[PDB]
Amino acid sequence: SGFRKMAFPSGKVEGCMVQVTCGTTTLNGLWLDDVVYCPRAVICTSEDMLNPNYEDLLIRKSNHNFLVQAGNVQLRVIGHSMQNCVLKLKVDTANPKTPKYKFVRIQPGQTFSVLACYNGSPSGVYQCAMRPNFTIKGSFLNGSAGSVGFNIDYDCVSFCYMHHMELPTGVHAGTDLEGNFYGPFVDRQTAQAAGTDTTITVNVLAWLYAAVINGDRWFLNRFTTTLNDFNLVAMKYNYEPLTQDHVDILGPLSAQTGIAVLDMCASLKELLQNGMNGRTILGSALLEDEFTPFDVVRQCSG
Amino acid sequence: SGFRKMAFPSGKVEGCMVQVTCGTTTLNGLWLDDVVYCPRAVICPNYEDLLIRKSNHNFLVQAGNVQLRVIGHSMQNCVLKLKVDTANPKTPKYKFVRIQPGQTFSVLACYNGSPSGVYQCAMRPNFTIKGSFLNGSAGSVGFNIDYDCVSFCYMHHMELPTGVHAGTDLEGNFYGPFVDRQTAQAAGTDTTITVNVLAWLYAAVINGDRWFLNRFTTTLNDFNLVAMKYNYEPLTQDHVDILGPLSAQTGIAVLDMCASLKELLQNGMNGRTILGSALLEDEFTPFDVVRQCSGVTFQ
Amino acid sequence: TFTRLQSLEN
Ligand code: NA
Ligand code: NA
Repeated sequence: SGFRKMAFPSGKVEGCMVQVTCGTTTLNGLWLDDVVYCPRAVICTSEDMLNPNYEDLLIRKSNHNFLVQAGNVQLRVIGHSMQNCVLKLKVDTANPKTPKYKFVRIQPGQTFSVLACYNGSPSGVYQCAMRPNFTIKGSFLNGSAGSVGFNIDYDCVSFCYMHHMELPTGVHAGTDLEGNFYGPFVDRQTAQAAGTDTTITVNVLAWLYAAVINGDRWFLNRFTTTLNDFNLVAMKYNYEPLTQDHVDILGPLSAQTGIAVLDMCASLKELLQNGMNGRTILGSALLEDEFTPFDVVRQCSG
Repeated sequence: SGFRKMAFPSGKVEGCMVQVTCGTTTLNGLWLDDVVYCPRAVICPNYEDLLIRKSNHNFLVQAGNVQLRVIGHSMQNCVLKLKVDTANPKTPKYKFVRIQPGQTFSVLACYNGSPSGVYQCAMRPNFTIKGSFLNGSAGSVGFNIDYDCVSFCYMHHMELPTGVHAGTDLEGNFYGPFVDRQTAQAAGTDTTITVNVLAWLYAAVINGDRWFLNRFTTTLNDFNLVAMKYNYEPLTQDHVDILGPLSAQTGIAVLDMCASLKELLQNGMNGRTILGSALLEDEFTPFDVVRQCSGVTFQ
Repeated sequence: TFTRLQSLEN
């Protein structure tokens, strides 16, 4: 038992991380088969990063303008193209460490592991969630662009995030591995603001179930609520609305614990209305919303 | 910017995890050079008069599909050492270390010899760790990386009734007052790792969270007298020294920060948060804060 | 802005 913010083992991804330099700009790339993927920001002229014309900049590059290093080995780029906000560098060597993988675009509330890298080398691994406002609350410094987020529930590495940028509030924005940004953000240093963030209600409920599974019961109550009454309380606290799909997803946990979903919603309502009373749940004094129902089942699977 | 509970990259360790089976018991082993380390409980009272009766072919060591030929076995304290006929070609640069209470490390939780998750832990002052382990996780290992060297510091053995976890170093010495027997065992009162709380307050300031800073400065004796009262570990001059780099980089002296922490102890958080937490976090070491807030990289 | 593409320069 116990409950921790657990990331996936990062080895399968470490074996894919390279350094990409174009001109005076360096960031990380993801070397899968004979293609290195990285943010197209690497081709910016380190002067025009407000309104770069990436199509214009790329056609002026030669393959030999890109310096790709995998450890001591320099990889030869033999072609380059752009898919949305991601640059694809064809190299003459397939990565022998390429895992089984796929690219997946995730929904807000989904969680994933981040391998934070600098100059193609890993610094550390942590767990994140796609926020409702399509930012992620990462830990990234200059040079971290091209770090990726991933899941490995089985033997397949699901790449879902490539890091690009930090916003003024210190949260982060990036793309899927097809180069489409999450949210309305763009890979330009024009002023951009994240929308108001909200709490991922379905994840809070999953975590309350995780607490009951681990022996907590102090926050349970005799009350039940309707989905609409709960949703009226939730929006008053900047909580995401709960849908019937969420209720369905919470089914297995409600069955494993014997506590109906709307019975747990009433617990959440009381915690919101009356606070936590200086008490903790699973070692936290605030409600945690970056564990999904799937995360809870995986970590609490006997 | 940002601040997360960050584990070390686990790739160097994943290449060492194998499945060890003896009889009906299956758990995890650590394959380094030509020896596999695992808890001596895989043999199950009286471990010697059970290992001597085992032949090398009683131990089924599996690395993926590859079967490893065991050519010898031996016991060191609470860990079993299985000699195999091949050195692990993925063996990283490594050493065994015993860590101190308050120091942090990354746990690679494994099942059936397969890495399943990684998370960052602290050795509690009472020599437990607050882990997340299910049945079949014995033999999971904890580690740090210093430069290019893997420092193995923990091998998981068991869960205590209160739901916390106990284990050994890689030389088989248990951390804390525990034994590897199916008997009820208590831990002893845990305390808060004061030096880590201060490091985490420095991380907060580095990220612009600074409402808790106050004009005041205390002394190590004044602070320790109050800290003791609230079940906080004492603060030594050694703890002050290792906080130096953060003190210089933020312009906040340790004893200044201690005055902030002493008020947070006696007066609480006033309904506010620090780095998105409503309680004082004590599982970040000073070096943990440096490596994350400066982008230290490993290879 | 305070909106930064987190590449590294030089
Ligand atoms: Na209820
Ligand atoms: Na102070």
